[PDB]
Amino acid sequence: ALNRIKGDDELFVGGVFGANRARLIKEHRITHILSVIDHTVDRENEAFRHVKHLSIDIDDMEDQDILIHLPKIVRFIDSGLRGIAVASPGVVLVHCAMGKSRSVTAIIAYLLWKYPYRFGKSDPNISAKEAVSRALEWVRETRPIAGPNDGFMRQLEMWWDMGCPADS
Repeated sequence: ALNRIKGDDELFVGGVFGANRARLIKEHRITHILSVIDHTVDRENEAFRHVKHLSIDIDDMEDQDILIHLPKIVRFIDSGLRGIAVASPGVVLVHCAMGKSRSVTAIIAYLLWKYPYRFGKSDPNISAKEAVSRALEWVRETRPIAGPNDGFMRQLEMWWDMGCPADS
């Protein structure tokens, strides 16, 4: 499945077999796909012909640098949701292979950047580890297999402690 993240955003997460299923793209009216994995959409299929696509080539390994990508990732998700000429808010799918580690890390980076007070921005003994954990448990409410690898978890803590700097 492609699961919808809890909250007010039309934001979805899943793995590669779901992200390739035209039927699911159409069911959820997905307009934007962020592949946190090397990926090419099938533009010969009407369901994908006009989707806005970004692919980042990264593996699901603890030594992979995903922090470097998080500003671009967050800007892609936010601009696809807000639709920025009249704005046309979109529906964003973030996927990887399993919908477990790479894509979930990207979603958590966006959630920490957009909703810092939800994840503790000032209980003053809020640690980065606790903020990231709360965002992971938020994702797990609709994507229970979610679980970034240990290196991605560390980098999400770096992201939080850097103040989630998504500006270009």
